[PDB]
Amino acid sequence: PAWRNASIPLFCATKNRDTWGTIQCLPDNDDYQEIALNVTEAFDAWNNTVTEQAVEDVWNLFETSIKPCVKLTPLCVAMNCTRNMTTSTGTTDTQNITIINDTSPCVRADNCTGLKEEEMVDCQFNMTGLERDKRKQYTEAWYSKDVICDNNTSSRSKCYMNHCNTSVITESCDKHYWDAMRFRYCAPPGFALLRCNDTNYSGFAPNCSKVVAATCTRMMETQSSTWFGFNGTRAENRTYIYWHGKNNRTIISLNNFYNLTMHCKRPGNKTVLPIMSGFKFHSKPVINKKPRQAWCWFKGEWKEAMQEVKETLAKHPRYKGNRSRTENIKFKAPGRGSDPEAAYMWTNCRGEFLYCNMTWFLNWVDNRTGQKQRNYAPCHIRQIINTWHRVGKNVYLPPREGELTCNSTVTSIIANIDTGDQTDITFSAEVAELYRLELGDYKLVEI
Amino acid sequence: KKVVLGKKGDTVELTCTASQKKSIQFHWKNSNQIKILGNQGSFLTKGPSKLNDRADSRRSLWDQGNFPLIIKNLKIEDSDTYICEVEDQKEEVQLLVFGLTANSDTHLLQGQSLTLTLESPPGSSPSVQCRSPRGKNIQGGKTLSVSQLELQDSGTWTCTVLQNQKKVEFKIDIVV
Repeated sequence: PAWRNASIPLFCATKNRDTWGTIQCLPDNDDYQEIALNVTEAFDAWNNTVTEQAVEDVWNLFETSIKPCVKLTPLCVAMNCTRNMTTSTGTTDTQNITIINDTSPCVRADNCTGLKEEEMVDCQFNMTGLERDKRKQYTEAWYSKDVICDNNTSSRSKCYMNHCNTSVITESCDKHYWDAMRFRYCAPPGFALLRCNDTNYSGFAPNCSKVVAATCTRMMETQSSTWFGFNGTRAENRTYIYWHGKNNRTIISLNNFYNLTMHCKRPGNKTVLPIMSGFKFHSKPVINKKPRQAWCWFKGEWKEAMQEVKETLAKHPRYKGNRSRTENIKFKAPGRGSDPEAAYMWTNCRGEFLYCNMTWFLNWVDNRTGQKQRNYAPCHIRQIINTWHRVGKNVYLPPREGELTCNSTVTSIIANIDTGDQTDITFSAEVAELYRLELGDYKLVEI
Repeated sequence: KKVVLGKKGDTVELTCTASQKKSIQFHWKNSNQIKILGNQGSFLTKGPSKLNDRADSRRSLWDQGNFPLIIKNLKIEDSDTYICEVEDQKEEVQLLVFGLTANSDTHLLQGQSLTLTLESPPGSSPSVQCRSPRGKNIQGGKTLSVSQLELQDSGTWTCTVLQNQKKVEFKIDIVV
């Protein structure tokens, strides 16, 4: 038959039965039927209405599931800020390798050497809150990497936040988080969904020789992550890279053979037994001294997956670099003064967002001699969390007390590929590239 | 295009024009195609340039449709053209920084000669038109020397430079 393009959003069929899943989505009955077609069609992983609908639904789920306490819109507001310097002196750098697992004594007491305590900033500002005509004062904490001050010599001076998202909208916030949710995009009757099923799909395809028709989409994951991708569904038994046709924005998937799993854990209050002390049988509890830091533990064959990523990049048809040399290609983080997502990690662990140092993981993966090679990343929880889809900003509650564990499987890597004298692959903060990897071969057509 | 003048140390504003009201991704590029400031969604990615700690912006008008470029501590070598990249369009902005200073701080006796040192960027043709409280509007080239300087010729002289129909004021400290 003959089909034309459409931009009407579909209806979603989910398996979880939360509030947002019941309100905005239908139940899913696993009625996934695929019909193979011997037709040639054009598929775009970026210029598709299904991708934008999926990203909009994921952003709606993020806004509705975990509600911010403060919602912020772009407006520069003059304010007076003081600088509380949290100064901790570091010791001599030890270059010995320490493959630290979950059975180490430093992680359980939560007194193990991690990231620095960043200098928190207190600011006072008078704006209209819920009432549009009455100015109200608020005092909330901000970090040192998201502030810009006119006079750096004085402790108190007129300063601005980064991006000027400084308009506080209050909201009664409760610590809610969404679990491992899955859904699919079922087409309405009178409409069909086409899936590009070729093995050589690289995001762009003007000619798709393997088009498979279906009434619903495949399995999905809504775990937000920068620099990585967790619990993905399109993790095949191969490594494949996607390249946008106009810029350097890319998305790189991984392989299931190496079993790249993800474990992020933050200890809270450790107590040997509920407090029952006395003359005898009294014991101390392990109190927390740095509750604002966390830990994420990388497991699996990371270096062989990296080598397969290098081989897939060198075997890409549009790659302009040296095919015969693979040691020139290296993974580099963006420099200092960049985004917090472009400086550390950003992943969700039951409502908690963790910002982890890539530098030790970069030294371990890329086997850089003379530097600290650690198979993990020391994390630090940010109370100030950036947004990725729309221009906004949110402030959350202080974290809970206890252990909030998470288990995931690393399936994809968000990165930007640049080709030159030295092939520098930097990492991007585009969370939408995960879903553009997941359903970029899907495209709605109108019967 | 429009050209502005810097006062050798203060801040200058290089506004952009946009009517989309979407807060789209914008780029700041110089004449050598070197990244300085940019947008990544709702972010700023500071490119590998020499204005990492000097380039800033008033970001209240992101939703209004104007993207300024605020550069502090302006120098002679920082004068370069910049282009704004919104909606696949290039809006060239020209920036020129100059200054004027002397070599004698306070030892200016009566009847002594006056020395000036005009600091100008290369590729420019300034025209010094100083104004005096006594009505002495001396006009000449770039380097100006006055053979007369007395107690009655003190004060802050208003020396300006006419270049492409643009002129700004300065202050000269004379102590006798």
